[PDB]
Amino acid sequence: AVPARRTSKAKKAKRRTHYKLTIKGLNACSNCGEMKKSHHVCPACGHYDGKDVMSK
Amino acid sequence: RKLGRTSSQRKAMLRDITTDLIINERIVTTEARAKEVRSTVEKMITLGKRGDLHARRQAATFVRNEVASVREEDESIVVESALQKLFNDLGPRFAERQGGYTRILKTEPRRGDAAPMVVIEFV
Amino acid sequence: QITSAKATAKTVRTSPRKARLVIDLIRGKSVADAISILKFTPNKSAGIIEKVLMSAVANAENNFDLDVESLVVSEAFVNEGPTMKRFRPRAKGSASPINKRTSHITVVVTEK
Amino acid sequence: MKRTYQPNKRKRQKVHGFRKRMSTKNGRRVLASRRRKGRKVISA
RNA sequence: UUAAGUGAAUAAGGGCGCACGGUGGAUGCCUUGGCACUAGGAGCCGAUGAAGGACGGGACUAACACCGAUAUGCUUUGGGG
RNA sequence: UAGUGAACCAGUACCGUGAGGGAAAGGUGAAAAGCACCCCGGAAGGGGAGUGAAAUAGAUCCUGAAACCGUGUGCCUACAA
RNA sequence: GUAUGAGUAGCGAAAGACAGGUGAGAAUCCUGUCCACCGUAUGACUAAGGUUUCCUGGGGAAGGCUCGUCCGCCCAGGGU
Ligand SMILES: [Zn+2]
Repeated sequence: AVPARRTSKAKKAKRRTHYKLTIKGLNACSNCGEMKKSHHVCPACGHYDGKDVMSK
Repeated sequence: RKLGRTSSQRKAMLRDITTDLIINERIVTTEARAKEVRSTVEKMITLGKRGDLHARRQAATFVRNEVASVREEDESIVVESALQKLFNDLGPRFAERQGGYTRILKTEPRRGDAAPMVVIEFV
Repeated sequence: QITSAKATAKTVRTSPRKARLVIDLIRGKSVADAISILKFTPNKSAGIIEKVLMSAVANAENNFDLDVESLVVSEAFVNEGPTMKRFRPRAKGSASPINKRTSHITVVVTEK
Repeated sequence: MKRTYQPNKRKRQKVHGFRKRMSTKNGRRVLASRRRKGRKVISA
């Protein structure tokens, strides 16, 4: 159909309380202590389970 | 199963990716393609343990014919053809290994599409 | 004696609603953790506020401050830049406009 | 689905040219009417 | 300790007041252009080729202006330093 | 947004095969003295240091209202038509 | 001039995958390999019509319905 009215400034914001970006698990490494993702290959470290994996 | 595309296109996809790793042993792709390549590669190394004619004449499905891989000469130009590599190298590598010939590692999302990406290796 | 160096980036070619999403996640935190926070979000507005914070850190080093490990992101803005305006040929003869928007982004880095 | 403005080079100048606005007393009205505004292209 | 009764405080978000910013060019001031007239001049140009134009000329040259193979100009008479 | 349609390279750009129809667009400072040099970044863009009486006069450049978009905070708000 | 609709509808019929380049940055540029589509045509030559889009070397503010180191786009030479 066609919207009947202008929605006010209040119901702009009362929708958008579920329009967020959130960040999931951030572990710290072993070889550098740097904040990186759980279960993921540590990119700057190049290690995972203490192994030169991304090498080659 | 995991539907990805139409019917015959999945056969094309998995013959593409699983005739790779026979040649290179590393592959960088997405997540779900790696799981289908898990299953199909490990089903096509157990034929590399047998060495019969049925080992060859069931490898006529998931092997691209004219595909080379050379680290080889004596005084010649002599060419392994990526199925010979199964029946001469990868068989005797995992002659004593049971199932589970692969690794899947979780690196990064792709820049273009935020598709998370994945490394496959063997040992 | 002054703290809290500034850094801006004007008329960045990104939409101003979407870049307010990321700056939800930075206000009030330490500097050394928020960069790691920024490096994992997969957005176009990720790889810009990185450059804004790194220029703010370089300002605080080479002009006034010390103590990079003791810096707090205290303020961060998103404002609207000027908008380009173009059209698109829509069916049955007529046409409907298309906005293209730009934003201004500032981040202030106090010590504590 | 043929649409109209299908050009030639002959027909533009043997309808809308110069000589076929000099060979009347109405083409001269056209030319001396455009020269009042002083437009660049007097005719095609 | 039991039982009956009384009940504050916090906000995922929002409203009002204040304070500071960003887009956007109203308004204040201004004039390089117009409008309406006054007094005087002048009221035609053209086969000796008109009005209006096309193409070319500069050290570099896209455009405007000026000029015309003697082409960003030539001769002479007066002014001026 | 007045005054010629036109103070700006205008009967131009643009539209119709054609006769024809026809816009928008003025303002740094007294003087360009229009930011040497350093710093982050591929650049754009900014922060110092300078020019200037004034840079929130930095070339979209005098003053800079309203709708509209944000940041921070004094008070209120989850039995309410 | 700016909102609401709303970060919604849409992104204009098709088959791609890997390795190695270059690069601040890569699904989208280059190279290789195999796979796939048309094949009285999605192949070759020409008449109008368009009017420099053609070739060589550089560039990424805008155009490209995303990206873009690339282009029928921009800069500079040069070919009929
Ligand atoms: Zn690590």
